[PDB]
Amino acid sequence: ARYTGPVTRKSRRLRTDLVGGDQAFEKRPYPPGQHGRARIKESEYLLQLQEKQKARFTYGVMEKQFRRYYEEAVRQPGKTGEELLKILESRLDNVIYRAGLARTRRMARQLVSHGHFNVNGVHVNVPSYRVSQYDIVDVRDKSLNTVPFQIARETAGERPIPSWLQVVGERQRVLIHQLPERAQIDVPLTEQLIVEYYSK
Amino acid sequence: MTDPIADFLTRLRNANSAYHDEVSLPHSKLKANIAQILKNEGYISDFRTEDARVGKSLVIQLKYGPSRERSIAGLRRVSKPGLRVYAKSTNLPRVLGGLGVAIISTSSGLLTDRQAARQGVGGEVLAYVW
Amino acid sequence: NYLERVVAINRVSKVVKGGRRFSFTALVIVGDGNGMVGVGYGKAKEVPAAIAKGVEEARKSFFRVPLIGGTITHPVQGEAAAGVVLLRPASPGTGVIAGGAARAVLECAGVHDILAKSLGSDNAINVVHATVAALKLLQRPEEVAARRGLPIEDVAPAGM
Amino acid sequence: PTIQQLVRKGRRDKISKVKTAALKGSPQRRGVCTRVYTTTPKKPNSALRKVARVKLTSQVEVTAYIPGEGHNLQEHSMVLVRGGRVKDLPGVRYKIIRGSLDTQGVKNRKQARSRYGAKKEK
Amino acid sequence: MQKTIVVELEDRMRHPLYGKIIRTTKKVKAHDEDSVAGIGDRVSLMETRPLSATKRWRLVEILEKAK
RNA sequence: UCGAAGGUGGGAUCGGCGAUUGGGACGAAGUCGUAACAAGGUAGCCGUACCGGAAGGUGCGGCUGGAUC
RNA sequence: CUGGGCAGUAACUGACGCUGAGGAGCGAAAGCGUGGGGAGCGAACAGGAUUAGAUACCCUGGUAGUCCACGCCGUAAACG
RNA sequence: AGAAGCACCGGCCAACUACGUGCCAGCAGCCGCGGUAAUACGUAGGGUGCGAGCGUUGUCCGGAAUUACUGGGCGUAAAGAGCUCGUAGGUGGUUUGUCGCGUUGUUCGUGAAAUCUCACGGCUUAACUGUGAGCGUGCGGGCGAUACGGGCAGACUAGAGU
RNA sequence: CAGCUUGUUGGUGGGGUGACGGCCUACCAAGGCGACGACGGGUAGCCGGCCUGAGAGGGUGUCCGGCCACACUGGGACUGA
Ligand SMILES: [Mg+2]
Ligand SMILES: [Mg+2]
Ligand SMILES: [Mg+2]
Ligand SMILES: [Mg+2]
Ligand SMILES: [Mg+2]
Ligand SMILES: [Mg+2]
Ligand SMILES: [Mg+2]
Ligand SMILES: [Mg+2]
Ligand SMILES: [Mg+2]
Ligand SMILES: [Mg+2]
Ligand SMILES: [Mg+2]
Ligand SMILES: [Mg+2]
Ligand SMILES: [Mg+2]
Ligand SMILES: [Mg+2]
Ligand SMILES: [Mg+2]
Ligand SMILES: [Mg+2]
Ligand SMILES: [Mg+2]
Ligand SMILES: [Mg+2]
Ligand SMILES: [Mg+2]
Ligand SMILES: [Mg+2]
Ligand SMILES: [Mg+2]
Ligand SMILES: [Mg+2]
Ligand SMILES: [Mg+2]
Ligand SMILES: [Mg+2]
Ligand SMILES: [Mg+2]
Ligand SMILES: [Mg+2]
Ligand SMILES: [Mg+2]
Ligand SMILES: [Mg+2]
Ligand SMILES: [Mg+2]
Ligand SMILES: [Mg+2]
Ligand SMILES: [Mg+2]
Ligand SMILES: [Mg+2]
Ligand SMILES: [Mg+2]
Ligand SMILES: [Mg+2]
Ligand SMILES: [Mg+2]
Ligand SMILES: [Mg+2]
Ligand SMILES: [Mg+2]
Ligand SMILES: [Mg+2]
Ligand SMILES: [Mg+2]
Ligand SMILES: [Mg+2]
Ligand SMILES: [Mg+2]
Ligand SMILES: [Mg+2]
Ligand SMILES: [Mg+2]
Ligand SMILES: [Mg+2]
Ligand SMILES: [Mg+2]
Ligand SMILES: [Mg+2]
Ligand SMILES: [Mg+2]
Ligand SMILES: [Mg+2]
Ligand SMILES: [Mg+2]
Ligand SMILES: [Mg+2]
Ligand SMILES: [Mg+2]
Ligand SMILES: [Mg+2]
Repeated sequence: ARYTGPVTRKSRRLRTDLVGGDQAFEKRPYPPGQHGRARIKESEYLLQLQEKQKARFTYGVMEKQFRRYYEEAVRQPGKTGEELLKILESRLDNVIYRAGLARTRRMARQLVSHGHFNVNGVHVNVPSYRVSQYDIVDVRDKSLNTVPFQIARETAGERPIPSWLQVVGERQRVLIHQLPERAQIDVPLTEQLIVEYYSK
Repeated sequence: MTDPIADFLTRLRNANSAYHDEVSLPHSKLKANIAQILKNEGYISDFRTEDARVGKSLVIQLKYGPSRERSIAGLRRVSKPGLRVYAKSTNLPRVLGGLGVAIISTSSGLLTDRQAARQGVGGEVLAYVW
Repeated sequence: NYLERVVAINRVSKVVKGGRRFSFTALVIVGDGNGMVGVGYGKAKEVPAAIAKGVEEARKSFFRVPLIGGTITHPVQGEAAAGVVLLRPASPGTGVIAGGAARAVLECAGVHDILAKSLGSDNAINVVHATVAALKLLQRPEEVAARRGLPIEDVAPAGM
Repeated sequence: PTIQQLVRKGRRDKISKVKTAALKGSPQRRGVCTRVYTTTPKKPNSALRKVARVKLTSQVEVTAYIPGEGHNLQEHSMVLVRGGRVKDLPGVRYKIIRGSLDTQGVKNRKQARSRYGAKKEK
Repeated sequence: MQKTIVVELEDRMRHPLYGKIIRTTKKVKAHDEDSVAGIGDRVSLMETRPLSATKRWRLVEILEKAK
């Protein structure tokens, strides 16, 4: 399923904005509910749950998919949180967001779900697809010169580009040199609390 | 009087706890070999065998650090006569995650964990000296 | 610039002539979050004075902990009057796994990879005492090398 | 202790007492629900808990508990019974499902809307 | 046994759980074409076809005769 | 000859009900006593015997998990 | 008449040692069977006294028992 | 434009206000709330978590180191037979030689496939599936060792006995 | 559940089997099994596997795969490799 709900309410509940974009702030403090302006005792489980929910609502990941990602990360050798973050980043919506072909993660998911991207010249419609090394991503030839793409074609130069991805000009092609490093690009959230959450 | 290896370990542990600077016990070849291993590992100082009224007695001198500090952290017999402990090369026991030494009785003689792993032959883990 | 967490808070009662007398004891664990940890029992009429006394006692009783790169060197098994908690080194990827008191003490000390379990009593004070005792029997490879000789009979693949 | 003695006489896990004796293997058992009445719980509750004598298809007679605000129960009735503890009554260890073959869902139910029986709206 | 002998055999097998080494004694029936064997009389046995209803061993040789 | 099934007989074992009857657990705000916790008003327990509405009492032997000079 | 222990010499054998499932023996007092004995004490029982009651504590008595012989019983806070 | 609901909000454990009620209606896994200001009852709003699923029931594992080899205790919390002897059994002083049964190493055969894991390949992805290697804790056979236990043959006096 | 067995244990000579064999038969011996639990009672398809557990372990044998046992109940023969 999908959230399809107020992102700002979730941001106020989590006490940390994680979407930005045009609607970054609500010009007000964060009482998410009727009693949201009252102070609450910070329990140990609360911090870990809030961190996990922040990550899940930042990357648009359902609970079961996040569970699978975490279990794959911990089962993989080396670290666990870094592998989990790398798996989360390897999603098509995140890759499009980092390459600046969409306004936010929700826009990237909308476009990839509606099927406006051919990775190796092949139609896909799943944001759950994971990129790999030496993998190309290309835009549908028919879908070019459309409004949702031409609106960002000229104003996609504001957000930075990560050190693992690269973008192409007038004809955009997205290529994956190697796996990302979220620990050094765009880590607003500590995974060492999620790894402790998931071991309870 | 069963398990003279255990008796030797218990005597050494008691003397180390009581800050004794000298121990005495009847001598055996196994105890002499264990003393050699301990001296090589550096947990003890020199040892010698002296002829008592009956048989021979093996003598171990202990070592202490700068303050009244004991080089020997503790002792623990492993292969009790009630249940023998045998270990192979692929699964040799680890003491203190490598900071401890376990005596291994293999066909090459009495050997430490790392040396026995180097030559790939296992046996009976006498004790942990760590 | 210290990190503090309270472990247990409870109210005691002592019978007096006219009625009831109450007091508050609150154990507080204080540290800088890298290698320093402090334990303070504390006791006063009011909770603020109690936790202040606990913080002061922790500052007084600060003690050194041996680290090898975010985790302990070798597994340890401490024992308090009644608490029984064992600590084991873990992979750097793994976080901190412990109960309330043990996790609080470890995070105030500054350990990032540790496997802890309680096997004795479940009293918070005794669990804290067992954990800090295990931290005390924790030794350094350089110290054991000074004790024996030839600082080569040790494994530190992480190094640094 | 004494590995030889352990070899001679090994360890044994604690004895176990089953909790679904009346159902004897069924999460829900279809009963008869005869003689619906009301009793009083333990001393520091002072209530009037609605109970019934329901005999299952497994042919056992137990006293069950009726949750919700009122009931349409009567003499022998086509009911379903599930397990549950009441913590106030002496020996009531089963609960009748509300919204079953015969009994109706509890009317005016808006919160939790599944227990005691409640359709959303229609 | 009128051309048969009964021989006690023992073996040691490690306990599956406790790990102690224990000794268990068995009993087999061995064929003796010429019945010359007394109490004790250590014998090495090699196992054959089903010579009888309960005989699956035959006499090989006599070693370490009874004291 | 053997041989399924069946009949006859004395037994073996496992359950259900049973007039009547013994002890147990829980209930309420009942009746009769105060045996224990203070030297609890005759110190308390342990084994046995006897007695009495009941708790209990007495004798024999032992312990302090009580005290005394 | 008989058991055990300790000390000394090392005189002698030469691991013949430790524990011990079951099993066996011993095992306070009270009690049981058979015969004897019975001073004193003393359950049960009786009378007196206290008390609302007193099937008790106190007093006066008093049976088995406590004792011996041979058996039985195998139980104690048989506890360091 | 044709498409979302579900459970909980006192501690365990993330989620509070008001209305009606006043040991009654009632809820509940424990302990505890309701007998006139209920974050615990029914309701309204608000919040939390999940999602075409969410809660209850049924059973198993874990927490439980409360059957403890790993990984428990037995003076007073549950736990040393009333004591002794002794059958089987378990266990055993120093030293020499032999065997190599236990022990351990190598090699060979076997330990089916799928399924468990690493690494890849294909269904737009995943589930699903194919391949290479681990797994298959073991067993049988040959070839190396006697450091310890053990079998045999001896020796000593310290144990023990006289 | 503390004593179980008499073709039962063994041997001999025949018979029988594709094949060894009390598998069957005639004769001889008194033997064979049991506290490491026979005999008796309750329960149950076994395994590769599945679940939980850090692990050891605890639970389980359903998809699928290997085998075994059965075809209304009980018993029997024949054809045929
Ligand atoms: Mg889904
Ligand atoms: Mg505990
Ligand atoms: Mg144990
Ligand atoms: Mg023959
Ligand atoms: Mg009746
Ligand atoms: Mg009284
Ligand atoms: Mg009295
Ligand atoms: Mg009185
Ligand atoms: Mg009194
Ligand atoms: Mg009387
Ligand atoms: Mg008495
Ligand atoms: Mg007396
Ligand atoms: Mg001599
Ligand atoms: Mg003895
Ligand atoms: Mg005995
Ligand atoms: Mg007497
Ligand atoms: Mg008499
Ligand atoms: Mg007489
Ligand atoms: Mg009278
Ligand atoms: Mg009198
Ligand atoms: Mg008199
Ligand atoms: Mg009489
Ligand atoms: Mg007697
Ligand atoms: Mg005595
Ligand atoms: Mg909470
Ligand atoms: Mg109200
Ligand atoms: Mg509510
Ligand atoms: Mg459980
Ligand atoms: Mg367990
Ligand atoms: Mg315990
Ligand atoms: Mg007591
Ligand atoms: Mg006790
Ligand atoms: Mg005793
Ligand atoms: Mg006793
Ligand atoms: Mg007794
Ligand atoms: Mg013996
Ligand atoms: Mg012996
Ligand atoms: Mg020896
Ligand atoms: Mg022996
Ligand atoms: Mg693929
Ligand atoms: Mg395989
Ligand atoms: Mg081999
Ligand atoms: Mg002597
Ligand atoms: Mg015959
Ligand atoms: Mg014949
Ligand atoms: Mg069956
Ligand atoms: Mg565990
Ligand atoms: Mg059939
Ligand atoms: Mg049919
Ligand atoms: Mg049939
Ligand atoms: Mg044919
Ligand atoms: Mg034919």
